[PDB]
Amino acid sequence: SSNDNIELVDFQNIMFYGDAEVGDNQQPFTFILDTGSANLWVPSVKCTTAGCLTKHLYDSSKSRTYEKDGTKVEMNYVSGTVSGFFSKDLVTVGNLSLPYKFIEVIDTNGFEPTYTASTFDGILGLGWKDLSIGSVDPIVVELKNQNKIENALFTFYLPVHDKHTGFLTIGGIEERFYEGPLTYEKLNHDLYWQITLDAHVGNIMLEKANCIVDSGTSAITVPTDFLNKMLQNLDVIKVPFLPFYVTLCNNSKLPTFEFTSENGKYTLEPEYYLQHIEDVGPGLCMLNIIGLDFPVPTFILGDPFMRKYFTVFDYDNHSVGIALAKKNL
Amino acid sequence: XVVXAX
Repeated sequence: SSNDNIELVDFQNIMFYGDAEVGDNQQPFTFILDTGSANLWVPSVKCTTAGCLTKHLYDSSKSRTYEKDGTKVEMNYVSGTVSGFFSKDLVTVGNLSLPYKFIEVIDTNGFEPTYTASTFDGILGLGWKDLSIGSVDPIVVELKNQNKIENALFTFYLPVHDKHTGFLTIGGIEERFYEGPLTYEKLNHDLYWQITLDAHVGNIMLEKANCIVDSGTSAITVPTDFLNKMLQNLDVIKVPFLPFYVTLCNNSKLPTFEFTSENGKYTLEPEYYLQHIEDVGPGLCMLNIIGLDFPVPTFILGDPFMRKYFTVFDYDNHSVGIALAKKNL
Repeated sequence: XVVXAX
């Protein structure tokens, strides 16, 4: 009520979208609010790629507050690549606006089949300045530097399909969203919202592991070796050459992920990382986990984690707040 | 799946 609140909706009960506009005239767009990137892009009227056929497009000519740039840009993600150029206009998030530098995408061929298979228009990064391309100060930071918000921090309360809507709260924390106390973990770097925690699954542990809280990732990312040791005696079936892991949803051997610090302990049991795949077979589930190796052993805590845990992203205090999310609002 | 920057 006192801070900016953007309503969130789930997408195929895994990911979630939020809306925001560009230009002095509204011009709405559906975004993937990605704490794992630091750039903002939107499909341009100038787009020529097939993937833009179903999307809302941005038209600078119809915006008085438009400021041209033109410097070609290539935004790279783990899942794909999108091309275009830089531009600047009024970005309206929730109910606050600000002149912001963003990317006008015109080529989305490197982001298929994801882009055409999804209903979002663009991506709105919520990471750190250094993660951006073209030295762009985060939206929440800029907003704070302009006395538009009390604190430079945003909150995420993911939505549950047929249960409740979600919220991206900017500026302040609201107890309506979480239960119990909040616990903060300091960032180990000002790039992604990356913190350090011990990763313990079974008798397998990886201490001082790099954990990235990323709303832009649909799954739980685990280092390859860690995953393999993890699925050893379990009764999971990895379809040959595919990151497709199937099990009986009631499989009594399924472990609980346990991330710890001297401040708190965060767990993620089966019900949070399993996806029903009943259409495939009765009583069947898939792990929604992915083996992914980075320079430094990293765990990506995506939507599955954020779905169980209300999260606070503090730019001013360079830390992440974690608390148990409310079952219902 | 989707894994969001380089």
